[PDB]
Amino acid sequence: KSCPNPGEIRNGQIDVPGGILFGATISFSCNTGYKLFGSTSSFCLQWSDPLPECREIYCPAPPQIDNGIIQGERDHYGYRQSVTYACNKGFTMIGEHSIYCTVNNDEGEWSGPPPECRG
Repeated sequence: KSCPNPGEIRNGQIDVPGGILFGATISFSCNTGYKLFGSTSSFCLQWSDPLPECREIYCPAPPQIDNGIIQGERDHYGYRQSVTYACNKGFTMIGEHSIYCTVNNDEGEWSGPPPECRG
């Protein structure tokens, strides 16, 4: 009375604490920087729910600043990825030099607010 092999989830992982026999449940998760999409767990009643997906969390485009630019700005930003600011000729930077893309509640949000350039 045993269930089919869970299989596998790209960029995520199937957890199996109590076997896969009748009554056992498998849980699902994803690698940091990704958020699960679909059933968060399947129960061996043949499994109850089908396998979910792991989609990558992205941070919205970084903010721009006055009298300041972003060095080599890419298209997308994932977990741990960072953006770096530099003040223009004649200005001095206040605040932090660079912000990092984070993952909050399966939503990519930037570490903090962009720095400021003063004269």
